[PDB]
Amino acid sequence: TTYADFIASGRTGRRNAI
Amino acid sequence: SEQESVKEFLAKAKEDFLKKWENPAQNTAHLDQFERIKTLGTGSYGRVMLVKHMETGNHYAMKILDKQKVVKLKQIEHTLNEKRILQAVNFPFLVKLEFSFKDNSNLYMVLEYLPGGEMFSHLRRIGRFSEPHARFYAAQIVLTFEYLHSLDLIYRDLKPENLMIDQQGYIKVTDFGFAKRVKGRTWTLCGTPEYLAPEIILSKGYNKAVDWWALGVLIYEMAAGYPPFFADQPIQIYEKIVSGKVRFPSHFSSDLKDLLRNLLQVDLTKRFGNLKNGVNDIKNHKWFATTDWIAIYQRKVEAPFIPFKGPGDTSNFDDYEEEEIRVSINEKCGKEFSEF
Repeated sequence: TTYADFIASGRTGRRNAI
Repeated sequence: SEQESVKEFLAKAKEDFLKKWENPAQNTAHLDQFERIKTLGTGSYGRVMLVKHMETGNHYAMKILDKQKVVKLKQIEHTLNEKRILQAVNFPFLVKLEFSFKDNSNLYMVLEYLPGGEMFSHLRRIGRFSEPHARFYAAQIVLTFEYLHSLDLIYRDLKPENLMIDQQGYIKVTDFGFAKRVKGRTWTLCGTPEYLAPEIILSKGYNKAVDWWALGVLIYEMAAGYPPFFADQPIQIYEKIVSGKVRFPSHFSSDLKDLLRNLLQVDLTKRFGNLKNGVNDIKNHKWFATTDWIAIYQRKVEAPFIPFKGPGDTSNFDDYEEEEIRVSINEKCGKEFSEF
């Protein structure tokens, strides 16, 4: 599922700016 | 007339802004006037701490920037600009700067404290927001961007991590680390990967339309629980963003999908917020039909969530290691920060 893919991305935590 | 009232409101807001922008306030407190309570956040520059103003007992979020670290990380202009904007703006959904000062080692910005914490925390806890819940927050951002854009400010870092919740359940835009006051176009690569408009990624000149694209990303992430474009690394996220393809969860209403197709629009001549009718294309969209724009601005709408309580007043916040605030006997980076 897309939700499973989101979890697998490893970017579920707080995201830093560039 | 509602339209002529909006025009008169914004003309007065620009006059108030330009006066404060031209003559910013400086040195309105001292470190000895505050008691440290807890570190709320840490970053490259320094940190944010919950503090108590000793004279009044009022609590604030104090951002502490190490001057030497700011210089090393090439953030002088960003730091001076963030403070200059914060002291000059005035809108119900923008964090207030209560005091600012500097000492030998650090720069200090004493901000309004938002006890409800990050939208990010609540969104990941709950999973996703229902469409009325997402709409309430989205409406606040629309009005905030209408205000900021009218002052020629591009925000450039919209994300759940940056949106705080106050006591009334209303959101507050807090971080102006990447905002720029520019009339025409700009070229800097900045922002957060998931939220970048394609024109930013592609090194093209861009304008305020990047904020309307980021709004599409925010609405999507709030309603879905995950952003529209994600991958293991930023470069892979950029590929998806520039593709011109988007997929929606089956639970998204037809109105929500239509709004998102118009915000997450690669074509600048077609993106909502960027057309002849400007922000009214978003405000008048079917997804916002139930939104009473004046009541949101007047804070009369009951928020969808008003923030389990454990020991103390910071029980729901992550625990950061409490580090010292060292003030060197030598002044560091005096010339660089003279305007602060």
